[PDB]
Amino acid sequence: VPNNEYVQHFKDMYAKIHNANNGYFSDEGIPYHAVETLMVEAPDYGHETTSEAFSYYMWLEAMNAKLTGDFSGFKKAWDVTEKYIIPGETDQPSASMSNYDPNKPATYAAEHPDPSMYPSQLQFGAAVGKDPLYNELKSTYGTSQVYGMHWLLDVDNWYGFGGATSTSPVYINTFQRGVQESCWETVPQPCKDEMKYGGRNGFLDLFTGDSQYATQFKYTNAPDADARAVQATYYAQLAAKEWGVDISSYVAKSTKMGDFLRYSFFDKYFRKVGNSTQAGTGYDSAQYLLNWYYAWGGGISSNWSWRIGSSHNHFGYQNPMAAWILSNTSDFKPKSPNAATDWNNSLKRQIEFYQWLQSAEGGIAGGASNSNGGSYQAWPAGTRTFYGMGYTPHPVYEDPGSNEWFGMQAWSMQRVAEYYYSSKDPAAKSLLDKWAKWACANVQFDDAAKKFKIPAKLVWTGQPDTWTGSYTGNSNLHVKVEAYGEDLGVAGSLSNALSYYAKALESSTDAADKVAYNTAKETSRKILDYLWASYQDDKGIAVTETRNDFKRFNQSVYIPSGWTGKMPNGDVIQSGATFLSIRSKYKQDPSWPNVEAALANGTGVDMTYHRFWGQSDIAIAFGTYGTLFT
Ligand SMILES: OC[C@H]1O[C@@H](O[C@H]2[C@H](O)[C@@H](O)[C@@H](O)O[C@@H]2CO)[C@H](O)[C@@H](O)[C@@H]1O
Ligand SMILES: OC[C@H]1O[C@@H](O[C@H]2[C@H](O)[C@@H](O)[C@H](O)O[C@@H]2CO)[C@H](O)[C@@H](O)[C@@H]1O
Ligand SMILES: OC[C@H]1O[C@@H](O[C@H]2[C@H](O)[C@@H](O)[C@H](O)O[C@@H]2CO)[C@H](O)[C@@H](O)[C@@H]1O
Ligand SMILES: [Ca+2]
Ligand SMILES: [Ca+2]
Repeated sequence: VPNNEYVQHFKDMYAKIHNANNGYFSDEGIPYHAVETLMVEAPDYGHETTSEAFSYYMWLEAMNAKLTGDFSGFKKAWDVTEKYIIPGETDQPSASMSNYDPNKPATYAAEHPDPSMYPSQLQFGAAVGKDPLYNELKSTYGTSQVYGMHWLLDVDNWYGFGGATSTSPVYINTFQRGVQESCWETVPQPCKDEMKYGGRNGFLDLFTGDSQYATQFKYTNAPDADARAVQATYYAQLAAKEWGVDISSYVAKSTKMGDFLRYSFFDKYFRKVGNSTQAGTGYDSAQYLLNWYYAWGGGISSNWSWRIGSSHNHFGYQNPMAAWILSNTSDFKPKSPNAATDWNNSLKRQIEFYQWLQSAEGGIAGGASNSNGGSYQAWPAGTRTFYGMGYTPHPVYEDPGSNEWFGMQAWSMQRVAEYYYSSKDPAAKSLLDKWAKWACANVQFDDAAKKFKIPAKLVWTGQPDTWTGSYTGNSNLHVKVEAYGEDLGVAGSLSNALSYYAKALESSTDAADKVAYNTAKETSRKILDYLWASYQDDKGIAVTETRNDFKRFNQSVYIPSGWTGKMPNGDVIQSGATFLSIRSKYKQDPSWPNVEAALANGTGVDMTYHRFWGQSDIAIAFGTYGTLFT
């Protein structure tokens, strides 16, 4: 096993993350989104957590097993995942799941350009296609229940949906009201709406319009997280083979999760791809990318259920490494007969998607949708397309734009790089060559200070050429870096990507590849060296960030006229609500006085955060460099 300073940096970070003093984990052994509680950005409280965090926990532990031969931590990560974030029997009652109708997967409702247009009316007469996965999955696993992670967990019952005296985890959701509903504009709701909290119909009639409402459950996948779980488990299995350890039952968990993850291939209402006013008859509604979500729900008081995909796709979610694992390794072939073939088709489609979205400069553009406006509107003449899906610079969300964050670049291209290293697929080479040149040109080193900045915010203009099968250079698609910053988690991910890219180039004898190898490897190493030299603190590796967006604690929340309800703690929900007015426990937070002062004299809020995923990306980047370059 490698024994160098980068391996040691991993072990030191690993020890920090697991030290009880540092507060990364709950009583249940669940990693929080961040150590710090006052935190709003996708989760809206720091001690919520995400399926993303669980997948990073798996990945962190896989790297530890690789370096130490100890797999106990990895097994633990999967055990807590299955117990707490994959809905169980009381969460998705089998009698409802078994009453699914794959010929009528769900009832159509439009998405809308503003939260004020919700609830959206259920349209029982509108077309919905056939679900071609259900019967195969049911036959394979002997149940109709779904084995996938729900995306958001209230780890210590901060919202109180679990009752006034519990700190056990509660499945919750936030985002419901379309493209303009930012994290500041949601109304948090329990995934199991038993109408005990909220209004007359619980929270249900904020979101969907119907003539009556019954108690029900709803879960929503984050496909990028479930794919990362597969990626992590493959790394653990490589380690298991090296160390002579059997983790086959954990491999089986990941492959089952990857089997259900095929729902992320499908249009929201199983509409034909590129002919989206029409109901699909099966795989003609397969987009074959990792979409923004699949979701499923059903009755509590009576037995019924539904499933949806998503028509929207973001490059930042894709994971060719996961797709390759599930389609081209024997260990991770899923049990459903068609799963490996489906994943092989997704692998090819994903790599095409990255190429299609690659800007003139090299950054990857947003994505594509099968549902213009989220209501299957006609595409404007001249719309640029990918297998019939229209280009979208900012998939799903525009407050802020979902492709403004540079982190998607690092996260997603890390997977392409690891995939290229593993498969040496020539279709990934020019894509990575071009992306890496752009990324490295935008890392700003201060060598005297041993510090750096990387892009924070990206601005997009133009559009790609319609995909005809090969990259065009996309001369009219552009990215500009609008701001630079010190997001250390993203920097860790970027190092990881550059490490795999360089290692993949190591066998090249081409002179230009050798130059690129040196540049990528040195850039990766310097990021790691400067992280270690200059950014360590007691809990991990971190730096202050200014959150000007925290002015939105007083953000108005849309509530329909005449609608009234209450949060579990009694906060009144009615027109005139704000982010803070329905989350009054924020004023009990130890960081609140600082926030309230800041709002008082019009400043951004300075915070130093230890995000679990960020600390994990940094640790894993150390371990990656230390293992690839011995
Ligand atoms: O939604 C994507 C991820 O966002 C992460 O938060 C980002 C945020 O989007 C940026 O605007 C900026 O503030 O940096 C944050 C930290 O990198 C969030 O932590 C992740 O959980 C999301 O997947
Ligand atoms: O209410 C019964 C009716 O619900 C439909 O499911 C809705 C669900 O009510 C709503 O809360 C959720 O957000 O969307 C789904 C979309 O289907 C279901 O499709 C019907 O079969 C069911 O009878
Ligand atoms: O708005 C579409 C869809 O969003 C779902 O939440 C997403 C969230 O937008 C994303 O930031 C996070 O990483 O993943 C979750 C789960 O996919 C929301 O749960 C859906 O109800 C909503 O329709
Ligand atoms: Ca708890
Ligand atoms: Ca908004």
